[PDB]
Amino acid sequence: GFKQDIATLRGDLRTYAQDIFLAFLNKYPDEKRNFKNYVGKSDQELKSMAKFGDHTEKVFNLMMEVADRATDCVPLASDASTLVQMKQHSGLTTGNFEKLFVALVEYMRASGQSFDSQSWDRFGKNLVSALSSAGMK
Amino acid sequence: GFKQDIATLRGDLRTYAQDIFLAFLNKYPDEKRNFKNYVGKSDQELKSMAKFGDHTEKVFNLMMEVADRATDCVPLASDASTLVQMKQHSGLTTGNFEKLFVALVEYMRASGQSFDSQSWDRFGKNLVSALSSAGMK
Ligand code: HEM
Ligand code: HEM
Ligand SMILES: c1ccc2[nH]cnc2c1
Ligand SMILES: c1ccc2[nH]cnc2c1
Repeated sequence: GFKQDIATLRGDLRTYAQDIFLAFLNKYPDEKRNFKNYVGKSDQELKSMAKFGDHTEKVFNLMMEVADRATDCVPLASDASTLVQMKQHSGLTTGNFEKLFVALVEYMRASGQSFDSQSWDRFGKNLVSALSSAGMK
Repeated sequence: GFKQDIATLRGDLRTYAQDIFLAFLNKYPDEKRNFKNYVGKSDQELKSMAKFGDHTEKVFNLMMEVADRATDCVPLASDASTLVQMKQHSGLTTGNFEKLFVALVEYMRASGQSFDSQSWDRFGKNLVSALSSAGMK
C-alpha cells in the first residue's frame, strides 16, 4: 500500500525522482515556464546537469517525509504551510501541484510494479486542498 | 532530538551519507579492506562518481528505516537479523559496526548542525548488542 510505496521509492530515490519529474515535464511541456534552465535539453542531457539531479532529489526527499507524516493520505497542516511559504514556490498556484500528481500516478500505473496508485491520487488531491487552506492561490 | 535528526539527515541524505562514510574510512583506514573498489582514491575522487553516491545513499536509507522503527534508541530484533543475514554482510563482525558509529557520532559533534549525539551513541551501542543477539560474531 501507500506506506510500502514510500519504502519502494526511498530504495532508489534519485532514479525515481528524476524519472517522475521528467514524466511531468514531458506530459506538460508548458510547465517548463517555471524551470527555464531546463529548456532545449533531452532527458539524458538533463540527467547530466548538476542542479537538475541535486534539486530534484531534494524535492523527493521532502515529498517522502510529507507522505510518511500523513494519516490516511492527509498531510500535516505544518507541512502544507512549509510548501506554501517557501520563497522558491512564490510563483505557484494549486494547478501546478494537480498536474505533478496526475503525472506521478500515470507513471506508477505504467511501471508494471505493485504501486498503490489510487492512494497517491488521494494524497495529491488532499495535498492540493491543504495548500489552499494554507493560503496558496 | 533523535526523531528530528532522522528528518535532518533524510532532507539531504545523499550528502550526509557520503560525508559520514568518508569520515569512517578516514578515521579507520584498515576498514577499507571491506571495500577493495575504493582503494587508491581521495574523497573528491570517490564523490566524482555518481555511483559512490547512489550506493552510499541506499546504505543510509536502510540505516534511517532501522532508526525510525527503534523504540527509545533500541532497534527491533527483526531489523538486526536483516543486517546479519544480508549476503553482502557475510564475514562482518560487531566491531565493524562499533567503529562505524564511533565515526558517525564524532562527525555529528564536529558539525555546525544541531544533532542529539548522545542518542546516536546509545543507538550504536544498542545496535551492536542486537546484532550479537541475532547471531553476528
Ligand atoms: C509536494 C510537492 C513539492 C515538494 C516536496 C517540493 C519541494 C521543493 C524543494 C525542496 C525545493 C528546493 C530544491 C533545491 O533548490 O535544492 C523546491 C524548489 C522549487 N520548486 Fe518545488 N516542491 C513541490 C512541488 C512543486 C511544483 C508542483 C512546482 C511547479 C510546477 C514546483 C516548483 C519549484 C521551483 C520553480 C523551485 C525552484 C527552482 C529549483 O529548485 O530548480 N514545486 N521545491
Ligand atoms: C547499520 C549499518 C549498516 C547498514 C544500514 C548497511 C546497509 C547496506 C546495504 C543497504 C547494502 C547494499 C547496498 C546496495 O547494494 O545498493 C550494504 C552492502 C555492504 N555493506 Fe553494509 N550496512 C551497514 C553496515 C556495514 C558495515 C559496518 C560494513 C563494514 C565495515 C558494511 C559493509 C558492507 C559491504 C562490504 C557491502 C557490499 C559491498 C558494498 O556495498 O560496497 N556494512 N550494506
Ligand atoms: C516536483 C518535481 C520537481 C521539482 N523541482 C522543484 N519542485 C519540484 C516538484
Ligand atoms: C556504512 C557505510 C558505507 C557502507 N557500505 C555498505 N555498508 C555500509 C555501511
